[PDB]
Amino acid sequence: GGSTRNGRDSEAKRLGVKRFGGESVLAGSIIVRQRGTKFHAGANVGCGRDHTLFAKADGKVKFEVKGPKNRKFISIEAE
Amino acid sequence: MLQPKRTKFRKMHKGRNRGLAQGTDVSFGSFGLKAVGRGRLTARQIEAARRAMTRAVKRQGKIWIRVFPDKPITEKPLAVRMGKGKGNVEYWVALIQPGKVLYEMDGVPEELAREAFKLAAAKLPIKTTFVTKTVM
Amino acid sequence: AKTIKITQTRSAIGRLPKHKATLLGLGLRRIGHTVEREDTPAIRGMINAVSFMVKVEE
Amino acid sequence: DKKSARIRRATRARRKLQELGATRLVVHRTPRHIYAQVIAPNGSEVLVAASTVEKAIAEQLKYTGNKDAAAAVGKAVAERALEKGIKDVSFDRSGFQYHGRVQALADAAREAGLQF
Amino acid sequence: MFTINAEVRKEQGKGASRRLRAANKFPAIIYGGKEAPLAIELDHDKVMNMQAKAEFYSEVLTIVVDGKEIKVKAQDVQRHPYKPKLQHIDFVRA
RNA sequence: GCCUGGCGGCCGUAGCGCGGUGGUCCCACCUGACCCCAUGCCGAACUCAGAAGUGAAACGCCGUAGCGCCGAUGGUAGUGUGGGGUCUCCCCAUGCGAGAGUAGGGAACUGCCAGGC
RNA sequence: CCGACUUACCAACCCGAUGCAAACUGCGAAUACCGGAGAAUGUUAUCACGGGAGACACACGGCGGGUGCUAACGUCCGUCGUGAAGAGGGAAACAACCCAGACCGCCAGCUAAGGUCCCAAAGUCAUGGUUAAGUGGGAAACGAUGUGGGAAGGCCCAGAC
RNA sequence: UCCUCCUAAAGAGUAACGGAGGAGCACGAAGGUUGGCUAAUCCUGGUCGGACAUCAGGAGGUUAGUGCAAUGGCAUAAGCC
RNA sequence: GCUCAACGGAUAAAAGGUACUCCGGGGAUAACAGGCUGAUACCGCCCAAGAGUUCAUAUCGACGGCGGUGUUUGGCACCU
Repeated sequence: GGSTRNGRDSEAKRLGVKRFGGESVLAGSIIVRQRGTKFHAGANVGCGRDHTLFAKADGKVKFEVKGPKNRKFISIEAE
Repeated sequence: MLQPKRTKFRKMHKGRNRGLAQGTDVSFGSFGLKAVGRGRLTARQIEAARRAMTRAVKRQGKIWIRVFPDKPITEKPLAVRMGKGKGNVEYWVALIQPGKVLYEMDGVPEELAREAFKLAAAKLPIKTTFVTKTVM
Repeated sequence: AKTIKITQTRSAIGRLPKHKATLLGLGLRRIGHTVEREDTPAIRGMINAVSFMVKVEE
Repeated sequence: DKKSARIRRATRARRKLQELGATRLVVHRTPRHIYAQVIAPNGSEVLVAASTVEKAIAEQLKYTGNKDAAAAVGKAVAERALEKGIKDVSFDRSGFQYHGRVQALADAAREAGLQF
Repeated sequence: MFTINAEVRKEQGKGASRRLRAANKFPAIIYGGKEAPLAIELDHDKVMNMQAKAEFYSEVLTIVVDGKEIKVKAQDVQRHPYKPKLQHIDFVRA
């Protein structure tokens, strides 16, 4: 028969890279599709809707593993 | 025989054959038919070597088959052009790397095991060797 | 500080763009060109990046 | 386990107050006593504490772990908080309901001057 | 008795180990849990003949390095996948 | 110094199992419930008022490796660059170098406040 | 009969051992990518705006793959190199392979790949071996007292084959 | 035409008449908030309950569930009242 | 107010025949033949359960395996 169909996305991964000086609201990890690979806990709580993680203060990205579940968190720390 | 009862997916990619085999030791039996060289071992060749073994040992002792034909191989029919989808699944192979113990034997004398392994090796495409259980 | 001599010995024609840019960062132009470069782990890393072409007088 | 269920009830508001950087007035309630702790937003050091097991609070009360005892502990913790000079704390239920001794402690802190 | 004459390893790595196997010797390691492990190389044909002797694994062996006798025991053997030869042995101090 | 409670840090060298141990200090079960309140019935739970009783259960502490968990050294697989046999796969120089196993470790450590001895 | 075997054939669970997976992951590289700092080098190579384009039929080779038959000078992608649009030397002849990027002239020298008996420039070079088929100078399973090297193993001067 | 996975080479992207599946809606609650709660499965005693209806106890730990494909999620639950 | 679903949507509005044909092009693309490849075809060999009365190999040889030729049906679309 026939089985040749596919969808499209054009980004699916992080943009902030833990040295990245992201200001204001830059999407640190857009189209993660989900709050579980990365959580936002440094600059308050990101993860608005479609779980896009974004900065809330002008500063450097921070990647870290916290919690009892060994979950990965994106933080924003000041320069 | 030796086609799996179910598969998650009907067809696979062709792939490439790996470096070296896991399962190089003689584990269950006392003698083994180790593989020296790469290739794909068809289920029909596996069955033919098994029958040669079993009749050579006269259905005495116990024989282990350490490989299984879990990869479906598709072939296009005759006088059809390229494309138009992937071909129909025709037969099943096991990918063999050098060092893979293919068969195992116990409960027989060593020379009778060597004769049965030689008659199986005459049916297999790849070059094989006789190995014995070693303690480590 | 101490300086070393780096001489090109092979051509840069079929090489990778990273290899060509490493020769540009070294300062080598011709197939016999020699340069005097100050001794530094960065210069040594460029030599190790393209070491099949260069020849180093210490 | 009742303590584990209480921690599961408390955890959502505890992480929400941790993310806001809020100085938490937490309350612990037992059948015998009630405890109040104003804790700095880092969560590691306790700024102000007032407990029913403290003898100065416990001598004035007919029964420890009463609603009157909860009001006395809330008044005491708000008095020590305003003596320390800190204000604008956020109240943590710590898994309990806002009812009875917990509500009485928070109402006494609000009356004595700790604003939420 | 099972005495093996062994030499210490000047260089470790896959290239050095393959150079040993090209020079018909093979690497080995000794560890005891009380002191630092010692990396050695062995004469492959001699240690092969001691493999073919079937009492190699049961009893206590004697490795001589620099004239020093070390009482060991064979823990595991890494064998070549499709040739008789062997690549690596680890010895536990007995 | 010891024990207990609360909030953390760190998240299996942190847990589970087995055995022992603690009591109107503290905490749990426990007494009663019209009343502050609740059960799509349930004073199970949530609450409130607390004369007695026991720590039995839970919880805390200690011991035990049985299971989880961590885990070298050495080797192997892979691979960047250059070179070479190649019919479909490898080899050499050099750089990086696992995973699984092995020896072994391991019955957490620590900060603030409060209470009793 | 409130049943004293659970079968000399098997479809489930668990335990111990053994593999396999593009659409499996309790693990996990090398590289690549993103950002920051620093030196040296590069005719600011980089970015923005504006004037003028062409091009949107690609090919082969290496690596990683789908498809095909792990077929095709096949087809479709990623990536690099070359040709396209690059002569010169080599592979006999040879777009794409190897070496190397031609401003012009020289009856000057040194080298790369590749070679050095004659065609045809340069070793009938030096030392140590191997092969006797013209292997070199096409081809597998499999077969054979071809002939070198190495580590061992039986019988044997109480007489081994 | 749109969505999900693989191909796809551990950033993004990436083709084929490649391998598999779905969508052209639904919901005024199936949205918001507050308060509360935790599954699949297995072993047992009892009304047609029989192997599976409903209780009670134990084991287990997310093997469930998500309005609907697949993937990534989810206990502080985004799952249930 | 769109199955403008050929979903960046030619128009509100549209199916066929041509062996009677015609033009502009293409070896960018098919038919014949050549080329590459050899799945298929044809030929040969390896193992030997057998049958051949006993006996594998006088003759044939299952289950399987490895090649050769260009040689059928094909694949590709390199030449025209």
